[PDB]
Amino acid sequence: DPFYYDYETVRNGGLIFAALAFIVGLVIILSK
Amino acid sequence: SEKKEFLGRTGGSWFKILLFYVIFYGCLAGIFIGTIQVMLLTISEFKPTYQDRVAPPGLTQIPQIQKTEIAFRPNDPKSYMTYVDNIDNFLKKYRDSAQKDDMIFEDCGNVPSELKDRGELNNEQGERKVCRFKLEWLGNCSGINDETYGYKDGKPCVIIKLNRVLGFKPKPPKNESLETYPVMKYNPYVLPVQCTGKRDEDKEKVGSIEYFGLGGYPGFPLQYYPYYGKLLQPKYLQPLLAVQFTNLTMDTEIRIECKAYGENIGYSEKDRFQGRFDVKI
Amino acid sequence: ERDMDELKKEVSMDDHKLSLDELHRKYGTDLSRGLTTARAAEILARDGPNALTPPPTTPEWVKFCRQLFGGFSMLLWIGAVLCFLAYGIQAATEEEPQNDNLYLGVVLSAVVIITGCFSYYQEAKSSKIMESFKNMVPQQALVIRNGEKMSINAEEVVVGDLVEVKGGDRIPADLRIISANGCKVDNSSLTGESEPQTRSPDFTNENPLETRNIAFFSTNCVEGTARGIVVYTGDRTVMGRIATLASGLEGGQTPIAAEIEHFIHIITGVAVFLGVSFFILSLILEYTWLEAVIFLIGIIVANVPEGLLATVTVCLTLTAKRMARKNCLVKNLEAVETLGSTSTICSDKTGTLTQNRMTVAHMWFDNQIHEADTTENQSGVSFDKTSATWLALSRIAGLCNRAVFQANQDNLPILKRAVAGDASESALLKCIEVCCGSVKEMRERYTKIVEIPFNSTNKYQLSIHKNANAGEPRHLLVMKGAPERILDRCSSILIHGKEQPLDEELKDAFQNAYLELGGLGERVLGFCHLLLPDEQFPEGFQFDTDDVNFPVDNLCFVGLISMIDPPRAAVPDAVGKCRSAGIKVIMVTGDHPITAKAIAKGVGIISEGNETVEDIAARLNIPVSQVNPRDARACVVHGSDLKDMTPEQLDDILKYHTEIVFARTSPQQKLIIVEGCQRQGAIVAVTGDGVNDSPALKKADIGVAMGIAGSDVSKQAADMILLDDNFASIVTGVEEGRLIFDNLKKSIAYTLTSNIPEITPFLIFIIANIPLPLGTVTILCIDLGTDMVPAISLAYEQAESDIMKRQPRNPQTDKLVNERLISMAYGQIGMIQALGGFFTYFVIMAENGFLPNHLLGIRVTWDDRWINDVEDSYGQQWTYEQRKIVEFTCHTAFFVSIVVVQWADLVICKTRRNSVFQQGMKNKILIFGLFEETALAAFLSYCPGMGVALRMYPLKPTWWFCAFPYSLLIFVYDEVRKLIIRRRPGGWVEKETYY
Ligand SMILES: C[C@@H]1O[C@@H](O[C@H]2C[C@@H](O)[C@]3(CO)[C@H]4[C@H](O)C[C@]5(C)[C@@H](C6=CC(=O)OC6)CC[C@]5(O)[C@@H]4CC[C@]3(O)C2)[C@H](O)[C@H](O)[C@H]1O
Ligand SMILES: CC(C)CCC[C@@H](C)[C@H]1CC[C@H]2[C@@H]3CC=C4C[C@@H](O)CC[C@]4(C)[C@H]3CC[C@]12C
Ligand SMILES: CC(C)CCC[C@@H](C)[C@H]1CC[C@H]2[C@@H]3CC=C4C[C@@H](O)CC[C@]4(C)[C@H]3CC[C@]12C
Ligand SMILES: [Mg+2]
Ligand SMILES: [Mg+2]
Ligand SMILES: [Mg+2]
Repeated sequence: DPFYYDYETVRNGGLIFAALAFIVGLVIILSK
Repeated sequence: SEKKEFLGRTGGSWFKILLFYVIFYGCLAGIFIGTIQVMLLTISEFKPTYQDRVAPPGLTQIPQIQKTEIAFRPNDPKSYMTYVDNIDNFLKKYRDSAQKDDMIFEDCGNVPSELKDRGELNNEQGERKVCRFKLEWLGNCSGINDETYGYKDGKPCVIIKLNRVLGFKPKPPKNESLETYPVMKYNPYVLPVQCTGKRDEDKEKVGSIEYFGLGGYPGFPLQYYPYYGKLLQPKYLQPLLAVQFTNLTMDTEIRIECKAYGENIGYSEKDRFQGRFDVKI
Repeated sequence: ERDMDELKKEVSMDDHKLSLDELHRKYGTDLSRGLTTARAAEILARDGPNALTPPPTTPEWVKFCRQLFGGFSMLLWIGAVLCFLAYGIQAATEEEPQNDNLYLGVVLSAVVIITGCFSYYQEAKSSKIMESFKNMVPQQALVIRNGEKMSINAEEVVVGDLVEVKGGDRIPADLRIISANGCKVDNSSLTGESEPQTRSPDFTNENPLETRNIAFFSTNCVEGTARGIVVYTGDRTVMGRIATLASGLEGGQTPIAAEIEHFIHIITGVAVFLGVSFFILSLILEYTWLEAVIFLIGIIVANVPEGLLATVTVCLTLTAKRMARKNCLVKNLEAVETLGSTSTICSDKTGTLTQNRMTVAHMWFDNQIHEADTTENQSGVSFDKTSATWLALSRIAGLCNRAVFQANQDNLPILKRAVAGDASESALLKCIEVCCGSVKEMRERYTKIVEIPFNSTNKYQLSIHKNANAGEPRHLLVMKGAPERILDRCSSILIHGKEQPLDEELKDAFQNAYLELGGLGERVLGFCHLLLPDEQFPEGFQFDTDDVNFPVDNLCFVGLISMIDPPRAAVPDAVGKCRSAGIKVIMVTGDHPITAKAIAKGVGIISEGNETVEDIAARLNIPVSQVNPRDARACVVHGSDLKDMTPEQLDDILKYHTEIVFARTSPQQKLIIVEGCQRQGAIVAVTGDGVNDSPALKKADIGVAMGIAGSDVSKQAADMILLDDNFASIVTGVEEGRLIFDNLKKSIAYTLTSNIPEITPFLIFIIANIPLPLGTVTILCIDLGTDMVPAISLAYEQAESDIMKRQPRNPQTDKLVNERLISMAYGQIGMIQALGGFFTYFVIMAENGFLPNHLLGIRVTWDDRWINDVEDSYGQQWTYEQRKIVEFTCHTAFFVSIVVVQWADLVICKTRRNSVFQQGMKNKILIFGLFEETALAAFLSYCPGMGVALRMYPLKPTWWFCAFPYSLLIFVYDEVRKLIIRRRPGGWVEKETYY
């Protein structure tokens, strides 16, 4: 059915990205 | 404000500035219209891109109220004029004289029948025909001339209608159905509806229920589905189901919930009109 | 009290000139026996103890309220009150704002409260670290009562009782000196006089400040001993009046806060313009006065930049953190920037510009002048010590002194180590200790027999010792004293180890040498010795100070020793950098003119090649009144003339002279000079040490005191303090203050760019009657939600060019937030941002079945809760919560899109002029700003239960890329704008846009 959209995969992708970019930015702030 | 030579504040170069903003905002406007135009180029003429939002179709009433409540005097004409006129303008589209054309209209079963599939989503075949719906299918509520005619005047009556969703093919509950309450046996070919005073808890319930369906059948015929859209099927007549309350307590307000049952049907606790129905009377 | 502070701004007067007869006839005292114990105990309880009334400012922690108001927190306050009022009006029916407007007002309130909390915590932290620095050691006065000397607590000293002071002792109260022996008091802090002034019973100068018969409170006595009757006690003393005056002046509004006020007036201006024009417009169509008022409030409040308080306060706090890292501490949070706007610096000389330590500079050997090493670390050049004349001179200077290295100085450097003795004696002692070796065994080598301390008259100091050499057991005599008098008492001259008579050629060579070193600003002391005819004065002859045993004339004059207090190491460079910044440097001092001008030339306040009126008159051999003052670029104003000066004269002096030095100036006159500088309409920074700078440092647009070598009063009256006593920090200050300004603009601009795409959704919502594109929650998740970190990171931007090259900003002309800036943020960039947002909006709705042209006029039925059949363009029927969910999904993507355009806006705001390819992405906090921002937005959208909580729903992938071309457009547009601005600095794009 066209009436089923997968919101959970999209969601997972969003959150995973969030973690990645956040920790990457943390890597950027700390220059050693 | 003004001195030589400036208009408040500095008015010498105003031509340059205002010209700049005309050209500027002009470019911005043109750009926006462009993006919006390509966006509109990506949208289909037949089917919408995302149908997932309306997926649990809702149940609606003919006299849509301020808030879910029919409260009127059985005596005063001016009391129910609102409701009455609403039902009049609602069923004005369903008259036997309203559908003359055998060209754009189709006379379908006097009895609930199997779903009607016409071609595909595309324009390959021409504009699709639409099944006829006689007002006689609802007895004692707005049937032709004789009676009611006060539209619930002696005792309350309201027609329930299913929301329209493109390509939706309603799936009635199985014949194995779990406690669906008194219902008839024609279940394969129709989407059923049943009404009670309060849903899962103790009730104030006082009522007597009379249903008028297609062929005297409490539910929507599948033969009117799927709906092919405003473009392919303009002047499309969706099924209607009349429900009359004969015995009620007059001067006390009670609530009524009507639920439609099926596999294609679902309900939201947050959206009280989604999959189900609520009216105070 | 106005009359009080009118009497405190006037210079003092006294009874100081009297016969001791009339002195104790007036005071009712005995000169020798002081007063009776009962009388002292009577006067002590009559008025008050001897001490200053503790500073009148002791604000209770209720002073918290001060940080909760200001000028901006007021704007947020009325914003909140308008919010709550709007909710009150919205109680007219059943209403949603329970999740909208009440939350908005409460949020505004929370922002003000928290901001005030933070700023107050910073200022209070500064207060604490300032409290820790207070070390007050009780110093008991030595009084004399009923003929007996009793040392009692200083606070128990009364008026008109005999007090004795000794070497090192601090003066208890204001005294009239009845008697003195070799007494040099240190007035450096109070009157600004560098060298210790002799104190005598005799009346010298009419002005009680420069006269010798008065000793002053808080002054330490350098050397000798003295006796005096107390004229003044407690708050009635001189520095007490100075302190009560300094405590009773006003700070004045900081330029930064004023700019904030102007800015607020602008923002509220467009707020009420939009609000009113749109109120009228809304009434023109349909909506009743209720709805109309609601719209008015909605708009005016929407125009309020909620997070800008937080961001600005944080910014100021950050720069303040760096200032603290450099050990430059600012009492006030907004006084950090002021330096950058300063077009004139009035600095005091001794204690500020100088190390305030008397040191040997030049010496005189064989009719030749040789410069010693005057640096603190001894990094300069040493003279030639092989000469025997140097040996003799060094022995003379070392052998006659009262100077003694105190007990605990061993490891310390010979310069910075402490010495008990006079100024001159200290400098001499240190110099001889470093250059010629140890003065311990060398001073005890020769045994002192009978010495004459420096006399009240003629001030000649002589001593005579035995001989430590092998060949000649003659009696050695040594004397030091003023060059002229010792010239009178001398005949023979010593050259290269062999004597001679005096010939007028080399005698006048000596004279002109003395006038050269004296004119150089240094104080010169003549040194002589005479070996004695041991035949006439045998080895057993005991001679006393009663009569003349030794031939006081026909001595052997050796050479001259001159001395001065050097500037601090970082001072000349600092002054140079200040003059390079376009800042006018004016020395203001109460010192003597001869030393003042010299120091001024040393530090670069008066440059090489510039001549004062007196210099021109000196070179051309014409009367001083002849030459044209217009031809004189530099000027030294005697304090004597300043008292007779009118405002026009001071204005002319300050206008027509580039290099200005005010000498012999009283504290009130310093205040008058500062005020005179402010009359020109120019921002003023003042730097000082002692209490004489207390009225100036207070009145100045910004005061700067010295942590260690500065007094307490001027430390209280200062808006800024230097803990390490590094003058160079001032430069850093005017650097820092000049940078933080630019960044601020950027910061502000950024948030103000957000308001256009924030406000317009609710605008056209009313106009085109479309479903609401942008909710309240989203907007809060933008102003306070996301843009915060980038806006803060915009403070870590560096200089786009050399900031110390450009002239100081003009307060009238150059503005923080000005028409150009609004023309940019609201006018251009923000509009593109809005277009991007509405684009995304239409994308989402059109993809879900609702076409844009259909969306017009729908909201009436759309916001209706009870219409559950709502036809899209396709003919489908939508219930309430379904289409509302869609709308809420439109909110989130609108929010994300705002973030997306705020990317480009952030990058382009990073630089006002330079292209981004130049200034570079080198700011890291900015990068993390971006990453954190995006991650936060994505989190908000995709976090579970956020559709229940904030009603933010996950976005389909494609949604994200709808705002991209608009952001790119923003970047390209501002980049080519910042191209053309660079290429054409006429300029139209420069005049209209550049902010
Ligand atoms: C069609 C119209 O809209 C409905 O309410 C409207 C008025 C009012 O209620 C509000 C909520 O109070 C307004 C409020 O005024 C001002 C805001 C807080 C303001 C902001 C300031 C800021 O900083 O950020 C944003 C801009 C819009 C705003 O965000 C909300 C948006 C939701 C809305 O609800 C819309 C009712 O149905 C009304 O009856 C009907 O006339
Ligand atoms: C960081 C700067 C330079 C911008 C460049 C990165 C952009 C193009 C990236 C970073 C954030 C990304 C998103 C993270 C969230 C996901 C959810 C997923 O279900 C669809 C794709 C989507 C929506 C991503 C699309 C690409 C995105 C918009
Ligand atoms: C010249 C470059 C930089 C861009 C040119 C502008 C046009 C042609 C581009 C820019 C942004 C683009 C859109 C971004 C969003 C998508 C959403 C998707 O559901 C349909 C197509 C659509 C709508 C794109 C079509 C083309 C578009 C409108
Ligand atoms: Mg101040
Ligand atoms: Mg000083
Ligand atoms: Mg805002």
